[PDB]
Amino acid sequence: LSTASVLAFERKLDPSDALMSAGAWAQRDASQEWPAVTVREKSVRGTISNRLKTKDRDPAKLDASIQSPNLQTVDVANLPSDADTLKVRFTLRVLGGAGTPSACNDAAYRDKLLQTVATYVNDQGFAELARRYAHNLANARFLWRNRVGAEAVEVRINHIRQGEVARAWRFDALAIGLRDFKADAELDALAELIASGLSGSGHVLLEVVAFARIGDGQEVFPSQELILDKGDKKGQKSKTLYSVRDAAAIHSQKIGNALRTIDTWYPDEDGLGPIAVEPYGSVTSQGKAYRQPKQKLDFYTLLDNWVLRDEAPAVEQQHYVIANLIRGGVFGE
Amino acid sequence: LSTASVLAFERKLDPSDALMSAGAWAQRDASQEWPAVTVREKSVRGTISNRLKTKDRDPAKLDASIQSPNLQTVDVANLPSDADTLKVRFTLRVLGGAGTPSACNDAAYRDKLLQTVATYVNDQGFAELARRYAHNLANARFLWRNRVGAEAVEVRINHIRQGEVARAWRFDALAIGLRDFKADAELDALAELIASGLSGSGHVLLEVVAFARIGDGQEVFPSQELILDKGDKKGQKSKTLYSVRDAAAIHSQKIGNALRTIDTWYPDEDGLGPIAVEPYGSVTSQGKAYRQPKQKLDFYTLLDNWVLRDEAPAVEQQHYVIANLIRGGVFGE
Amino acid sequence: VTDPEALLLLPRLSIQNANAISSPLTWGFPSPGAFTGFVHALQRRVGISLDIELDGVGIVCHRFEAQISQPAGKRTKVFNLTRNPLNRDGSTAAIVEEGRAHLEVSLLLGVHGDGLDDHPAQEIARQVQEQAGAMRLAGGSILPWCNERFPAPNAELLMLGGSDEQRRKNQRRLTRRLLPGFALVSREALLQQHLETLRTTLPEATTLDALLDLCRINFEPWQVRDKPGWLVPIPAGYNALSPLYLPGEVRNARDRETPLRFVENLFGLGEWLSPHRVAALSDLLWYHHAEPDKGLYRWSTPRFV
Amino acid sequence: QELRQFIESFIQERLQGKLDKLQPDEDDKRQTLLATHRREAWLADAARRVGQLQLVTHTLKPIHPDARGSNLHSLPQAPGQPGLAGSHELGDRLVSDVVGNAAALDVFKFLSLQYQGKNLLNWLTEDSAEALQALSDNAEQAREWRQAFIGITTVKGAPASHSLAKQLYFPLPGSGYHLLAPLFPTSLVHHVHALLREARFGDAAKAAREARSRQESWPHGFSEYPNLAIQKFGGTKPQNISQLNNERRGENWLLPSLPPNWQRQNVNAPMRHSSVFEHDFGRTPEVSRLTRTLQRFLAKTVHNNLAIRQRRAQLVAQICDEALQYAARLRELEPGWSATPGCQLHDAEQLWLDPLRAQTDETFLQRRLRGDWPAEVGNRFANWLNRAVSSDSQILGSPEAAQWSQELSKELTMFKEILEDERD
DNA sequence: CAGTCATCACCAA
Repeated sequence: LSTASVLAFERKLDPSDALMSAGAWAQRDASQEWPAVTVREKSVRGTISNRLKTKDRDPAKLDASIQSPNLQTVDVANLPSDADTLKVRFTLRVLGGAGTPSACNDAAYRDKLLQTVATYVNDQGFAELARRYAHNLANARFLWRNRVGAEAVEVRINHIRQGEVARAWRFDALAIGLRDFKADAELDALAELIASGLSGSGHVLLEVVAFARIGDGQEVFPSQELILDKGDKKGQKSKTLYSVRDAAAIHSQKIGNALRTIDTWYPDEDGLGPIAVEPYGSVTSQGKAYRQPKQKLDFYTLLDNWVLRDEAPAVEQQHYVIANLIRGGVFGE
Repeated sequence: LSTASVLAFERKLDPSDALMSAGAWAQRDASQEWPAVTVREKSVRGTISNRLKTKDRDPAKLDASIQSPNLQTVDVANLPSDADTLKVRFTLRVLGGAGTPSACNDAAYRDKLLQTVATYVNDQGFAELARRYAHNLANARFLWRNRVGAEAVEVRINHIRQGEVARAWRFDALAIGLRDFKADAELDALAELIASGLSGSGHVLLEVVAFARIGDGQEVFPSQELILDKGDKKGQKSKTLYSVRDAAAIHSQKIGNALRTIDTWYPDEDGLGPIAVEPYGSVTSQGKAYRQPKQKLDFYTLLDNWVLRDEAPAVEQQHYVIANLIRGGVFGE
Repeated sequence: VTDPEALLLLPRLSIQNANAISSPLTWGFPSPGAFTGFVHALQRRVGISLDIELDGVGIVCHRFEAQISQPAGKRTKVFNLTRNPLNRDGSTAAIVEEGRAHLEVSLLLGVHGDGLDDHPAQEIARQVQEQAGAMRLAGGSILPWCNERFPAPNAELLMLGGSDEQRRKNQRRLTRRLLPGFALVSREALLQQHLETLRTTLPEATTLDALLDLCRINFEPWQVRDKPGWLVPIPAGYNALSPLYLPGEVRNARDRETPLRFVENLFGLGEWLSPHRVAALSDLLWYHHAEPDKGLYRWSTPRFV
Repeated sequence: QELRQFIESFIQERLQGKLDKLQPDEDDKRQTLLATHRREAWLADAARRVGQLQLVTHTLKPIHPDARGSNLHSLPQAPGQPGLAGSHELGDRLVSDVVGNAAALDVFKFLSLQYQGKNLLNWLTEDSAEALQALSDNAEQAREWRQAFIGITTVKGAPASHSLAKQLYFPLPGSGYHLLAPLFPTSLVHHVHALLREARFGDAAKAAREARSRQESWPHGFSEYPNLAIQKFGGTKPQNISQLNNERRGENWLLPSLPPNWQRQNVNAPMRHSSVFEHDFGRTPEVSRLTRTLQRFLAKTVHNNLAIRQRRAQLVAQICDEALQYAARLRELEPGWSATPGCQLHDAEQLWLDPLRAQTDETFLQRRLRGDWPAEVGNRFANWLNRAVSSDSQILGSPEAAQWSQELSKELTMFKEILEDERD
């Protein structure tokens, strides 16, 4: 018995892209007609402020480049001077059926995987995963640099059945933290909805609205476009900010990253905050990888031990494996 | 009597390419002028999240490349932020003459085959397979991933014989399951029309429109085309979606594959849902071929026993053998 | 050969999934062999119950797009494929490559029969269109109607019985219905004509056609010039490799009635001229004409010059 | 007889090439048998595996994956008409590919190395005096080699076809039909593929490109083939098809044969302050080549004037039909044409290249362009096209001004009569 | 004791 050479898992917890608008507090419950924060291109006189190479360090050019200016063109978005509040709105579907692959080569391995996932589900649900996703919705983790030093953050979540709304939550996103998962009774009512979405019991569509009191005319931070394979002249643009039609925006995959920062079960520094759910636990912006292949805690060891050889891990690693299957990917050999 | 060394059947049930367009639910009766969903390009930062190859086991490269990022360029198609309903429109020609091959060597084999098909037709017409074609029209199976997590699906079918409409049907596609062909008089009036078109007697031309409420700004899934060995430069494009002119689209063969999921009679394990009609009746997502010639119920064995040797199989295998003639194929010696 | 009296316009034919290889040395728009095979396949099903004939085709080609992709680091193309079903062991099948393209096409037919005086020509137009909307134009299907359900009916008009002044208004009224297209004719005299530019080298002939559909540049005595048309290499028939076989000889034939040769393609030349550049529209029509005994099979358009 | 070292390099070269095939668990008979039968039994393997293949010029393996049929082996005849040549009038430098058993096409290299070095490729089968002195075999071995080497160029199997072949029908002039089963010209595609690999790249076709890159070039011809397509035969393994490996690798290069008008733009003639009145010229992206040609073909004299006096006779139509195609693919091809923004100047373009009436159709909509004289766009078109046919003091004062303005007059004469019958 | 069905190495810039 081997694992299949083709495995494809669809993503669950599928969010849209979020769009930005601006206004003032005490109008935030009449905030349906706020104008969008716009993308503005500007040009910058600056200074040569990089390290200087010593490999062709001619002092005729290198000692003289410091004294002369540096001209760059960037992009920037701000709040208006009339307004002091960022608004971010996106939607979220919770699908369910989170153990059945969409593409396979074996059938015995598929039945073994489905009965393994059913063994996981019919003694503990998705509740430990669902309340961790409900934590990351309840605080405003998805506001990445925008909440940093924000004075007050409010997160509103609406459950939507038709044109009318069915259930509404309100929060204080700064009371809820980024390193704890201590909750109350109000967040458990969101966790049970997400756990009824992940188990296929119901249809779940959510509208997440976050308000951040930042300041008059201060700078907001939309997502920056990866511009790849250019081959151009002297940096005609060096920062392009992502927008949709006349509205600054955040990519859907960055919000999707912020929702699945669930993993407090990694070996070395589990007391040092949750990271995202990756197969090799890698945080790239910090330049290291928790859950190496050498310490047998990555997904491609635990999955193969638990599905094939009937070597069930600890429950805290079972949550990691089921989180990797809610994520999705190409897990084939 | 020998089998003919050249057999070829023209297909029946010929669909077009689907076209995607976005609008609002309860604005779907004036949906002749919705704008088309376009395919957007984007670039993506990611992580190395595949099974790395220890064939060339390097203690320097494959552990630091886990830490380093992964830059990719894909396609994506979204709804607009003010649209929650996906519209999919195509047309379906049904032709008739469903037992007459397009190329046959001997006219004696042709005489032995065509009266066998007419013996099948006169006692039990095409109505019993047209029921199962009309079901897969009625439940919107051609929305492949676009039904998964949809909240309300509505399918409209118009029989067109002239410049304008002759007969109109309305359906709730989520009330009609993907597994249970429970006939009812809303679509037996459709099944008689598809059967009278498959005979060769009267005109038939359907216009199929499917509505699917998904969510505001969510990601819809048009068809992805196979591009074998594109981009030997690493500044490449991994996923490429299929577009007809300024619109996201689904291939015609995928819509036909959705329409010919008829086969419930396969002898491996019949309680798993209808699969698509195939010789050596197989399924590519499952990675497995049901209806294997060692368990003598595939198309070649039954066709040769039922034409050359007059060994008639059961009626349920005969529906399969005729469904391969509506499907069409290319056969040999 | 026989000049028709009335021409039959098939105005809009949006067809999908046509073949786009068409020979071992070309790609793009399909061969006109497909179009003359299409019109004789109309002849064997309609033209005997109308007692007419339909010989020539006006290939106009309004739109064109091919299911191709531009790879990375290359200036060439590849084709988008289909995914074929699995083999009987469950493994994946091999890859045979079929190029594929959508088209939008107008057609000009030629009638020769007693049904034009036994009937109104609207009967001929309606029956020919309503039967041709159940066939396959090049290798792919012919689509029904859409938002464009207003140009659905045909037209047909003679040219012999009438005045000789306002027929300019009549054929330029026809040209109002095929105005954005580029007609395709046979321009094989220039393949002769470009041997005298190579007569200083050799009397060879196989590399002459590979000189015209590109950008030839020398330096100053940069050398770009206006090419004398939209000149493209098309396929233009079949030449015999093997003698004609009796209808019971060749194993695995389509038919047990017709005789069989083994042939291969011959390549000509065409141009995508607008229909204004030719006065009479009956010049454009493509005909089959091939002598059987020595195996030269060929199609072209006569009356172009 | 100094031509047995080819047999030595075929035997011992392959025997020493099996030095990486080292298996220390079960090679205890494989290595000994390889060393024994790799030399002596290699002639037996090249006799028994010399009859799986054949020479070809009409292969059918390159048109279907497993279409087991009969491949042609003779060149086609000469076409009896003038103006069309192909895979029969090709030169005497042809190359016959060797289709056959895919796991037996290695002895073909040892059989066909005799056309390398010597001139004794036609010494193995017939004229075995070049196979007796350096062959070093007996009469049974020499006879067996001369018998087995004739099964390549001769027939391998029976003449047939397959169900996955094409076999088109052709209507006869006054008879029934012939079935035409076409084949893949392996020889012709090899010749054109080697012909194009020296024309797209190579020494001269790239050194002339560096000479362009040094901006100092004297006239020398290079070639450029834009927008081709590639097709693969086989797949990941193309050696099951005939040869397709020497420098083909399953990559027959297909020349473009596309229509001209299948990559268009969008028609935007809205009610703009310059998108109504300033749009009276037809600013398209494909007229730059025509403007550059009319510019750069106006300086040459009539000292070689037997060819250049027959191009401007068609350029008037070639530029008027462009404006006709623009005005008939933008106005009628677009679904709208509204009132011009700043209608005191943006209304003449709405008059000329405009669609029919719409929902804003008042009384005076089908009573202005239906009775107005549609002949005002002749003088404006002559002024616009007479800006690209520019006048000069050395052109007006010479005898070329009338002989180049008569063409503009004759072009402007008929376009008004053409566009004066839509409304009026 | 003879057809037939799954597997098996054979090649290959």
